[PDB]
Amino acid sequence: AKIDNAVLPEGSLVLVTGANGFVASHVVEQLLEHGYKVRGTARSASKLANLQKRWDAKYPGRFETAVVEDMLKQGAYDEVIKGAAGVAHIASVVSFSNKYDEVVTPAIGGTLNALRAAAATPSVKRFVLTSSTVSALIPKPNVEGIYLDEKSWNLESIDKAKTLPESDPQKSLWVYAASKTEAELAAWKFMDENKPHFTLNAVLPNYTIGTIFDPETQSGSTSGWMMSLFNGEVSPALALMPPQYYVSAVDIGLLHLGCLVLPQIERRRVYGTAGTFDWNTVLATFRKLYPSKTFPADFPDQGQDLSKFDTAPSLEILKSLGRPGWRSIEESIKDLVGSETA
Repeated sequence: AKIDNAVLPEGSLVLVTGANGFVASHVVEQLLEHGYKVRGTARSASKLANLQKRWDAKYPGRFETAVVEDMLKQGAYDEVIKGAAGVAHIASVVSFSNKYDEVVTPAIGGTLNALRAAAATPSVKRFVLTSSTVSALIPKPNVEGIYLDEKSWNLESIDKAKTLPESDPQKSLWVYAASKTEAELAAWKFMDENKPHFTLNAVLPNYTIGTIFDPETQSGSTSGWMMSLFNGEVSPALALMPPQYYVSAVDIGLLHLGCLVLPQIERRRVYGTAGTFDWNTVLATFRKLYPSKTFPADFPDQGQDLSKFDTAPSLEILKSLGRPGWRSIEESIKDLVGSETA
């Protein structure tokens, strides 16, 4: 169809774990938009109710809600994975407690549980793991000489996550980074050791900006935090996030799609890093979109992100899907907050 030489046949079924998540929901949307059928999991059917309603209207009978209360439970995917040709593991365990083993173990556990299910299911030919740029690094403002490629790993997060005192403002951020790093490392290790009959690719988004399909339940996401600033809320947790790269939710969805169906994309770590930003460039965009609205004044200078990412596979995917280039930050933020128009 739209995609020539697609590895997964038209209308193929794709299992998307944690489909009620912000990023996940865009992955689902892009799949449905491209004619693929989707079975999305959530810890409860109710958690997917609003989105199910949305997708039933836009793509009648293309999305199916599947319940998986414990993504760590042995045999958790035995039923929902049946007949799936592709799998997008986007589900993540809910735990923000600074206990290392308590956070890292489940992260690795959930990832391997999904991979083992896929390995045990012959119909699965493609698997895309939703990782994060934190598996490569935690942003370092004004620091020169940082180039991240597919061989870049956040090895420092492992030590820091367990040595830094609880008083370090970024403690929880390092634990999270360690969890994503170890989890992705475990995924590639599984592929090398077991050599399953499917191809693995990982998408590493930085700060995803886009339309929040279900504000009621997706406001804790990156875009949710940005929306809070739009609404005038300034929180310390916000001033914790340093300058880094944004990526359109639309593009992240396209990146996952590419990893699932493009033949020339195999064993890649696809960076979702469109361009740099800081809270002031965000506020500037808000003011431009809504000139009549009152917004918080600029934050103190937070420096800027001088790091660079090897986005080759990312650009390759976007072009192959007929949507070359990264959607701009203005258009991405417009997707999130809209604009003063009528």
